[PDB]
Amino acid sequence: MRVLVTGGSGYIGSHTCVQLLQNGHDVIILDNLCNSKRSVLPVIERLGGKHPTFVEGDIRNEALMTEILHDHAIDTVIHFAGLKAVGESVQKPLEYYDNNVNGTLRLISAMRAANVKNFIFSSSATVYGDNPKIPYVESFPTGTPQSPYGKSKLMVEQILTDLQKAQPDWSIALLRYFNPVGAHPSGDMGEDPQGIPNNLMPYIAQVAVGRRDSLAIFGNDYPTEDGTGVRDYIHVMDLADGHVVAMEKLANKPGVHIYNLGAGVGNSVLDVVNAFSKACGKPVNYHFAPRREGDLPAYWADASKADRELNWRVTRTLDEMAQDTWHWQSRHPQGYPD
Amino acid sequence: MRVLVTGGSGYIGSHTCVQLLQNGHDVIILDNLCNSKRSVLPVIERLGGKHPTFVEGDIRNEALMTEILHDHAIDTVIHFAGLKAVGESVQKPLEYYDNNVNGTLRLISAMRAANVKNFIFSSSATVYGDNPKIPYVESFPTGTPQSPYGKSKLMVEQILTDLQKAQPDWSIALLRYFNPVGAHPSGDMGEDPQGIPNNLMPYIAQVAVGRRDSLAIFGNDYPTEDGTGVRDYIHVMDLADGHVVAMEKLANKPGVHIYNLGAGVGNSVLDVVNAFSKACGKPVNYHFAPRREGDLPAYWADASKADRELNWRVTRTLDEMAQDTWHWQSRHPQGYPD
Ligand SMILES: NC(=O)c1ccc[n+]([C@@H]2O[C@H](COP(=O)([O-])OP(=O)(O)OC[C@H]3O[C@@H](n4cnc5c(N)ncnc54)[C@H](O)[C@@H]3O)[C@@H](O)[C@H]2O)c1
Ligand SMILES: NC(=O)c1ccc[n+]([C@@H]2O[C@H](COP(=O)([O-])OP(=O)(O)OC[C@H]3O[C@@H](n4cnc5c(N)ncnc54)[C@H](O)[C@@H]3O)[C@@H](O)[C@H]2O)c1
Ligand SMILES: O=c1ccn([C@@H]2O[C@H](COP(=O)(O)OP(=O)(O)O[C@H]3O[C@H](CO)[C@@H](O)[C@H](O)[C@H]3O)[C@@H](O)[C@H]2O)c(=O)[nH]1
Ligand SMILES: O=c1ccn([C@@H]2O[C@H](COP(=O)(O)OP(=O)(O)O[C@H]3O[C@H](CO)[C@@H](O)[C@H](O)[C@H]3O)[C@@H](O)[C@H]2O)c(=O)[nH]1
Ligand code: NA
Ligand code: NA
Ligand code: NA
Ligand code: NA
Repeated sequence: MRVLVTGGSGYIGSHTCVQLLQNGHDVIILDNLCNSKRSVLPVIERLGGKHPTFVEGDIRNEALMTEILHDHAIDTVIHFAGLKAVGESVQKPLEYYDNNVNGTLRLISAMRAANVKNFIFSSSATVYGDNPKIPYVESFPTGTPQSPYGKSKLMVEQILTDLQKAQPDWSIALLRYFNPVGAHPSGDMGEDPQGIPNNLMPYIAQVAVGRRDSLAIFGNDYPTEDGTGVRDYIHVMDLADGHVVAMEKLANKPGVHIYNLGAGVGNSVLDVVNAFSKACGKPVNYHFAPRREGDLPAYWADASKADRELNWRVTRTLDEMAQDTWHWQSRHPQGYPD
Repeated sequence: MRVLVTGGSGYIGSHTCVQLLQNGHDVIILDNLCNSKRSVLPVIERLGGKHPTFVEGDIRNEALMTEILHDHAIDTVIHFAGLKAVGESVQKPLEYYDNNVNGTLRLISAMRAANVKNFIFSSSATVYGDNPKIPYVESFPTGTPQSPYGKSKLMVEQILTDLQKAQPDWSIALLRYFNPVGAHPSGDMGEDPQGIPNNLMPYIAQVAVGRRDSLAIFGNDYPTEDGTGVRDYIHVMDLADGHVVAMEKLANKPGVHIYNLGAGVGNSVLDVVNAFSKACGKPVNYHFAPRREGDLPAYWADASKADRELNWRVTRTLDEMAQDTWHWQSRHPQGYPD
């Protein structure tokens, strides 16, 4: 199929593009480069074994989106583009609602214009809000996210749902991601955050590579087995694969197809640290700090639906997530070149 | 004060502009004329007794908004502009989210740019969602509106709230309107819907003026005293006054000030019909029809907070709402001239 991958040069998109090309699809990447570098492009093609077309531009540019869509005869759109720094979203809400809410709106408006009706959206478990019932299941009603980032994702799912209702021939997948980690097994592609990483895995990796002193473990008094926060970590390669399958199986299948994408099991902060210490061959330095504002104690996905419906399930393990991350971090300490 | 009134030439905005000018404020109206006519301008000035500046343009045009804001040294913004046809919103969701959500976002983004930090938003009781507890009170958590229109209003309240949190010097009023009806006592200004009116009052008025056959009463089996739907009708002049007071008292008062604007009492469909039959001097023709999709049986506002805090309460009665509407309808059967 002909697919437009917005945010295609970012973390999850890059890996998804590789898997897409491996499957022989024709890939067009659209990215504004606010959080990625052109240097990843050659890696995508090399690892993907096929050339992906790249377009530098913004999802907020409806006219350009429409043109791309038509120019490349796109059949389906995978939308990863947007802003995702939780804390920053609290400090700069407008930028979040603009890039995520208006950004998606401009893109689907362009799709309508170009007669494109297959869409895949990067959603998040954050949409469940403060749900005491865990694991989270697609049948649960959504809750109220506590950050502008979380809210923006829920708002987009609602807009997409209403759109599908009004244009019933559309096929829209709402893919609720849990906690993406890991890197391509080659060690030549991975997450390349700029500045202080907000997520656990990259933070740990930077401590291990010798850039940072100690990992601050936010809270050790949660009601969990070890007192640290529990999450559902999912290898970016499994996530990528899920996207290819969802795209292939849902294209032209009318409806709003919601699926949680996670491993279906929880791991604590210590579990992650331990796996990384093991991967890197040295104990990762860490200390206990106060709870981070807005953090829930524990949650993970119920991924039965995706298994059942798409025959998709994770295959990489926690150790692999850690190992692949270290291999990338270690082979490319400065990330992608400028 | 210097105030920009978006949607200023529409129903509620026109009446609010008249009251604002009467109070000696400097008014700049911004409207795209998608649902109003330039012909109202002269009426505003005449009844307001002062000239309001008019700018034809769209809230979605951030660059233009910023310019206006600066050019006119605006101190506060009253935002009435947007789309409000409930049923149409279901059929055309994107236009609703674009005009309302992105539309407001562009406007407050322009405000940030121009250093304007006092805002008044036209919200709605729809934000309470399906709340069994009536009357509705500002302290109730919001629910989930069932139309793209309702959702768009709730989304904007959330974006505004987050913005205020990030820029704490802002004063933002979330004015939750109930069911606006009535017309300026002069009979020379009022609601001028194009095509089939969606609301009860104008529909009744058109039946009475001889344009329509019979009023279809949507449902007669609700759990209400007479079986018909119950709402909180509020005279547009009282609404207008509430806006002037809110603007005057809340300007430069940091916070998100939420107030329900209603009469605090409920009236059934039959109650309204009866009042109009009385006003127009002939029995209004009507029949019973099935319930209209998405309609709640009964709700009204708890307006104690606005009374307490702003010393504001309604003063016009149901009969006046009916009479003023008939006077306008009757004096200007073709509405505002082309
Ligand atoms: N990584 C996670 O932990 C996490 C979990 C839940 C959801 N998500 C979502 O998945 C998507 C991918 O996340 P990621 O980790 O790959 O992040 P990322 O930052 O690596 O990828 C986002 C890409 O979007 C591009 N972009 C941003 N705004 C744009 C705009 N307006 N126009 C065009 N391009 C734009 C960026 O330059 C970047 O390459 C995002 O929507 C994110 O919110 C990720
Ligand atoms: N009338 C009601 O029953 C009701 C109840 C709840 C909330 N509201 C809200 O109050 C506000 C005023 O409603 P109203 O009855 O006066 O409606 P209205 O249609 O008479 O007024 C809206 C005005 O906005 C202008 N407009 C629309 N989109 C615009 C855009 N993108 N840029 C610039 N101008 C634009 C229209 O041309 C119109 O003059 C709206 O936000 C509406 O949703 C009204
Ligand atoms: O330096 C750090 C970073 C994280 N943590 C803890 O590690 C866990 C994971 O934190 P983090 O990696 O920041 O991810 P989450 O806060 O769970 O959020 C991720 O996963 C969500 C869905 O589960 C998405 O909404 C977000 O976009 C994505 O950042 C939590 O218990 C954190 O308290 C630490 O203790 N120290
Ligand atoms: O032809 C008609 C029109 C209305 N009704 C009934 O009259 C009542 C009022 O209906 P309507 O005038 O359409 O207003 P609402 O549906 O209550 O909605 C108005 O008030 C809401 C807040 O209370 C706002 O969200 C909306 O923008 C605004 O249109 C309801 O019981 C309707 O079923 C009829 O029976 N026949
Ligand atoms: Na802040
Ligand atoms: Na670098
Ligand atoms: Na429809
Ligand atoms: Na007319």
